[PDB]
Amino acid sequence: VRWFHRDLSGLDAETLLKGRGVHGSFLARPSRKNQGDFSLSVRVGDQVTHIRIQNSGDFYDLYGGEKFATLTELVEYYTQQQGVLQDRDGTIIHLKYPLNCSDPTSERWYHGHMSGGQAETLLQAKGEPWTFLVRESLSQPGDFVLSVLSDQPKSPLRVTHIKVMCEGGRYTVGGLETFDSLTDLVEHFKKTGIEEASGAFVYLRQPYYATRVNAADIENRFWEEFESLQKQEVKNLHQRLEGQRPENKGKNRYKNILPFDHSRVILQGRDSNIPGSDYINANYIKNQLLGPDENAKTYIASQGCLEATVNDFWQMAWQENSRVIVMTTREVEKGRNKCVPYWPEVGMQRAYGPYSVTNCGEHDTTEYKLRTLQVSPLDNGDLIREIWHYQYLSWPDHGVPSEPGGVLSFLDQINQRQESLPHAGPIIVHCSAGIGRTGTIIVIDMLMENISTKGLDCDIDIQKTIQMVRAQRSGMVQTEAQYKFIYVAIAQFIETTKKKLEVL
Repeated sequence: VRWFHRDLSGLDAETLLKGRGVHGSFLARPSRKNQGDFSLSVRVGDQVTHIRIQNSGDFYDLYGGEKFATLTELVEYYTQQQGVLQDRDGTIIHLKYPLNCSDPTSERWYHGHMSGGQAETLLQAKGEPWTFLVRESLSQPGDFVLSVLSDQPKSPLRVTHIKVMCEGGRYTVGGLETFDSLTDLVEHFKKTGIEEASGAFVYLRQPYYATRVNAADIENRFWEEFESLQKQEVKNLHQRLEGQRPENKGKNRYKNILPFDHSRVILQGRDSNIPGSDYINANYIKNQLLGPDENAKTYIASQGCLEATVNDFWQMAWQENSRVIVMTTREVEKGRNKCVPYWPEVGMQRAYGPYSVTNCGEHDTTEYKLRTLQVSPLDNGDLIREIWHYQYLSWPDHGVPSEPGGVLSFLDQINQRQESLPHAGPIIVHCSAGIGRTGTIIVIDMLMENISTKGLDCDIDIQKTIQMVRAQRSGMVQTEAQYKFIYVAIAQFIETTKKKLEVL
């Protein structure tokens, strides 16, 4: 994903593509203060064309193309020539050579968001002289600061700071030498050593690394923290051949959004002699940051739900002994369909293949509805099993909820249900394509669990958790808005649990 450039104006791209790329060269870039917007900068001949890509929460949407799960998948699709990308006027565009850049966004020493105060605190606390760190300058954006721990008392150790100016593209701490990137500069001095404002000569021997991530509560007073995860979709580009059989064609709500082959749910009891018949657009998601000795809920993430897959859906639930179903969308929102129904109306009794499901009741909240379903295989109507349907109904068609309390109740309830049950299978979570809202919900739920199971003194790495689920299903958590949402929701959950009353 080295073709992804964080801070890069549209005009500055044409400049970069024209001075370092060739016909076919392309790079991806953000819009900056224009949420839900990304742009693809292709170099056609000697011109630089731009295609905006929108993402309101369910998937990346390209203008003059199709929908995808991740920018990396989008690129790969067109790069494989799998389709025809075109622009209003200048039709048929081609992608050939990524134009790479070095974004430190994921550097072990990059801490940007950090302030000089929490900088000196953290470095002196580790006490080892020559431990460096870089951060965003609050004084003047675009320019960062080199903060290193020296070996002179001032008692704790004196942390010397250094300014890194960004003279339009290139970088400079003040010397006559300039640098391509932030990493080029950091590597340079890491060996050279660097002279400070005084005469003093410091060394960048080791980057600062923390671990005690818990009372995140303070981060709640992201854009970068998000895109920092972006450069990582490379690792999770697993095979999805199975969802590509011409047969399963009508089993996919979105042509290019498919389940990974290693975690895809396999419909049991099927005719092996029918090409593609054990297929369903859905994956098993687990908290893989836990060991076998550890305990925790597990999930199945699925796409919306077609009239063609309604019965296949019910087979998944039955075979998995799944007792709880979570819907994160209304059947149709703002005009576009999101998920056909798969349940009879209150009191009614419909059959979906070798199964009978009856809607024994409906209960409402301002935010959502709960349908208490009863299901049993026709060939044995006395093997009745209880399945509770949770359908969230207040999510904004655009963006994310204003407050987290609504989704937290939803999740809390869902959890008590699962827990109260004797040997129940994984929880089924779905929406439209099954990657944004469902990704967001499953993560929020996993982070809610380790806090609940272990204490308030545990590790709460949101990023690592999000990167972990993305390994099991492409996309999981789409926009920066959900990213922040996970944070704000958890923080509220923390305070809640951390209530004053010492009932413990």
